[PDB]
Amino acid sequence: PPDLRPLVPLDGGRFATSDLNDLYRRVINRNNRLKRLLDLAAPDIIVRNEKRMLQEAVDALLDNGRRGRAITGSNKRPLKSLADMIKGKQGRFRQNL
Amino acid sequence: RERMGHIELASPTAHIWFLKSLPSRIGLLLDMPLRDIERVLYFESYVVIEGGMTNLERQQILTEEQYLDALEEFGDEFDAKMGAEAIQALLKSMDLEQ
Amino acid sequence: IFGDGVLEILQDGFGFLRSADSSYLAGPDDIYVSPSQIRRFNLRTGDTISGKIRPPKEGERYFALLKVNEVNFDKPENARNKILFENLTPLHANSRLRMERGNGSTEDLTARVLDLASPIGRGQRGLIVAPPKAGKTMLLQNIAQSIAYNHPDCVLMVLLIDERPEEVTEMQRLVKGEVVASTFDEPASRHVQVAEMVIEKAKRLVEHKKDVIILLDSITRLARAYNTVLHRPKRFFGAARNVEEGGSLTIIATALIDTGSKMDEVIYEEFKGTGNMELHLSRKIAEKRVFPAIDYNRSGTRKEELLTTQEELQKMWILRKIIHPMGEIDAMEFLINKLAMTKTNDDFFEMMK
Amino acid sequence: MNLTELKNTPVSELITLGENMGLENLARMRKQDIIFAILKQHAKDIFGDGVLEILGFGFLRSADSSYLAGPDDIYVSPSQIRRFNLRTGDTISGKIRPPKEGERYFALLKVNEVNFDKPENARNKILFENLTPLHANSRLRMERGNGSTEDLTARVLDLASPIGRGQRGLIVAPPKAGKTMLLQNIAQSIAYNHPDCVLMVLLIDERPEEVTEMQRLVKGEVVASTFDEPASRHVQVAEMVIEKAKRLVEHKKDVIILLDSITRLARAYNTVKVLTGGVDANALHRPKRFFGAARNVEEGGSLTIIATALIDTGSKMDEVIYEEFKGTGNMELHLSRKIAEKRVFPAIDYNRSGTRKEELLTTQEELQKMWILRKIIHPMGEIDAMEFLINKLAMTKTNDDFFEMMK
Amino acid sequence: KKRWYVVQAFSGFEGRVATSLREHIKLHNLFGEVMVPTEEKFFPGYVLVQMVMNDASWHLVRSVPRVMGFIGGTSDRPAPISDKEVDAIMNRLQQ
RNA sequence: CGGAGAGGUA
DNA sequence: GGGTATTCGCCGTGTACCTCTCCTAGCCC
DNA sequence: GGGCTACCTCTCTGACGGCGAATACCC
Repeated sequence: PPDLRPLVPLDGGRFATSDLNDLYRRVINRNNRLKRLLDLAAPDIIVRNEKRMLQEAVDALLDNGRRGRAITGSNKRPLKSLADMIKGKQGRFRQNL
Repeated sequence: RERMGHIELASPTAHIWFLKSLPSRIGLLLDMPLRDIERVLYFESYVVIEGGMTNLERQQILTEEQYLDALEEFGDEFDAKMGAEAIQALLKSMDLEQ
Repeated sequence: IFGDGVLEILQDGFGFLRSADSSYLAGPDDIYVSPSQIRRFNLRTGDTISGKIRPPKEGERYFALLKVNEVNFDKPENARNKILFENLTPLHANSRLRMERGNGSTEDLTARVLDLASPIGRGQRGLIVAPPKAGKTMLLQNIAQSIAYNHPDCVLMVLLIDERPEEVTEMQRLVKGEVVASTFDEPASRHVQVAEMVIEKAKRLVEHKKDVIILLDSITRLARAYNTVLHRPKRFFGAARNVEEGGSLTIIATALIDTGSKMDEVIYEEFKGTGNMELHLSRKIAEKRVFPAIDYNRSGTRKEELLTTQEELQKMWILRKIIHPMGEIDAMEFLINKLAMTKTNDDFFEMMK
Repeated sequence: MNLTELKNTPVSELITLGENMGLENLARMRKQDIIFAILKQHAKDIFGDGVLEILGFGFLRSADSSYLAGPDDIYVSPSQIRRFNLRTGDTISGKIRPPKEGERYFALLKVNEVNFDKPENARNKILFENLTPLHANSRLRMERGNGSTEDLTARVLDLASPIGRGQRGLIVAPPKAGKTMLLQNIAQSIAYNHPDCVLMVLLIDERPEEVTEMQRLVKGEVVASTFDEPASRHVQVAEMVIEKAKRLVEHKKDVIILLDSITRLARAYNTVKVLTGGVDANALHRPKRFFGAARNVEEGGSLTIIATALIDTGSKMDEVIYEEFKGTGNMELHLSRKIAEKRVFPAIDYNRSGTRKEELLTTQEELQKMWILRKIIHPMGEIDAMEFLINKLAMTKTNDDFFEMMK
Repeated sequence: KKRWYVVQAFSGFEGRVATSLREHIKLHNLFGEVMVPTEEKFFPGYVLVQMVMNDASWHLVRSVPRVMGFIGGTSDRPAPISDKEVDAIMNRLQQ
């Protein structure tokens, strides 16, 4: 739900968007690309990899950094997936429960 | 705050948790080692699905060349796929009681 | 399931097929047009699309177009190789569109005076200047009836924007043609949309070698619509042109003057220098119940030698040299008494010499 | 492989040529997309040309499209502009290449010809702002001499206001007077008498039927803009014309500009503190420089701009524009509406017509004969003088025989 | 005879990767043509290249900056596209 | 109504 | 047939409090 | 400078406590 992942209404036009909203944005980007790529009947060599790009996009959405190179933010900082908000010392259990 | 939404994916995908659970739930369920499961899901190899009357194995793993080579002598009942749909179809073809 | 309608491409990329009986109004049962089919056939706004449709599925609210069967009353193979309206070379009025009935009826007197004062041809761009309560309704019906009688092949479209509903039903049940209108019961947003659907449909027919004649009695009303929501109405007026490759577009509009508002005067003064035909009507002759109350001295047509012969132009010149010294009322009484002696204008020309 | 060559080819040959190359079916395609597709397949060298329009970058506009922004414009990098000191109006002709992946316009690799001349002659040149202006010295006679019936308009124009190189005149005429036929007779006489001069006809905010009529009637370049286009394009077209004209004069060329929308052009700048009539204080500054740009160069070349002013149009704005530009030029050719209503062509006001410093274009005996002719025409009325002039010029073919019989 | 392959970086860099690729070809003096599909956009970063698969060319296609390389079954050998699919994308490239 | 890093206190 | 011997990353990081900083601009247009 | 939408470079932050475990080494 959007209230559980809001933005940062700071003073200005820029927004330090949440890592989850950025991840959901990338998945929709990589999905609408694949949805259009199939109606055009593109070659398999493109559909095959683009599904892998979609595959590696959902994995970061669920649990980023576990498979391999963690999808970073701007330059260095990694992004918090859905697992990071429940796993660890900063999860809901050991920080809010 | 208390209602969600869904997203219709253009292609099925696997869950990273069950894929790398240590031990992998997907791995030991199909007797398939995790070493090649990563290549199948990430579109890097092939797996047999309902081979039929041929010299193949139920869950044998074969590369691109072996895919093309086997297609030359067997291209009627031969059926190999790659990605999450291949394993998803393999999951539905599996049986519990047997 | 078969359907039909005029295409209206939205800004987002897709479009719908409006209905003709609803005066091109957005309906709940409009046929959705996918952008893929628009790119396939290079469809634009105004293209008459008729083909197989299907009911909407779960999550849809419009009929999807599966396959188009006929485009602009023609095969798609003939509409794919066409010339755009923006590339057509305009020309002056060449073909003569005679308004005279020829039956010798008293209703033909309006058309006879119109031919002697302002001959109308294909591609003409004129204005019917007339104050309120001058006889614009009777003059318009005489023109529409004369066109359907003399030139039945021409496509007559009477677009009435911001008019009375009872007058719309009267005109639709009197003239022989298509009648699209948009009463004042709805805001100017629909007035602009209906006006665009007509000019787009007219341009497509001209591209298909058709002679479209539009009698728009709302150029003053349409100008107020754009001013509420002169660049747009001027392009709509200037769209009328005679195409050398084939077809023509004639737009006869009626301007309103002396309406008590100075805004209409500026609109009339600006559009005066655009067209090449002005048919002024006198209020004094109209209040005296003398129809048609046409100001012969104020009327005229530029480049009239391209629509009339040498002997016909000379007779009109001699007629004007005699009418001009006489007064407005005296000229009409002289003209009516001379045209009443015979039935056709040929006998009138023979007696003047 | 030239861009202008493929633009002149018909659509039928372009579709046939494209099908032989193995491409998309060119039936449902635009002509510009057809040429763009052929250039790509043929490049897998290409040459182009056009007038430069510097924005730091720029493009090469085409003359057949009235300098309109098209997809086939050649991109000009600012590095090449800074290297060769290129400005707006310089004709650039060199090798071009199709746009690569991620690009949308043709790029310029090497320039071959600058302003229809070698680049070594364009790198060293005197600017137009430094040329010394002068009066009209060379005589640009408008008389045909073939004894045609249409030559009477040119004969009266020569006796009323002789036109020379670098002349900046004004054609004052109310609407519905015969400005169209008068402009055609002038343009046809210039192309017939002086075919070496560069004739440019500018028609801003005019009817499309009139645009295609002038384009297929005069023997020269026709750059026009219909009323369907906003005032922004009217400003851009006017600037591209005056910039190209200045660059040609800098190369010692005789440029002739027949303007017919000086009033419409002023409305364009006024659209893009309000005085009497609705004219802005800084709106007439741009048409003022565009008009006064015409001048005679002593080093070589000239610039002639003949504009037609509109009066009695019912708008007070046009009257202020006309009254301000009246004291700007040095030649006024007034036309009378009363004579035009009598179907007496041409309807020229010979009384108010005239040219300052006319002795620099006519001989001593010719100036005296014109002076005596005016002293006989002045007492007579406007309509009576035209009927007298037409009946006397119709008896002979040349104006010399007319002056010989008056004495 | 030259075959077709896909030069693939992180999706999006189709534009500049080819301008440098063509220029890198003329410096090394095995490469036929690189095509750009687009509409009035599919393959958001996947470029088809007409070339032959050689050990020297394997490093050359990886030596161009701002690119990942070929994608296939393993990093050992790249995977071709198809024989009929090349004609399929060629048709849609024109039409 | 944030995320990392640095320093300090018990 | 399996019972140990490498190996390469894999999850185990005391509590609370205070101060301060850093935060994306890339490409042809 | 930027508008929809591209554009960086790095995998096998490195230790230890060890732990079941994929691979591998004999018993």
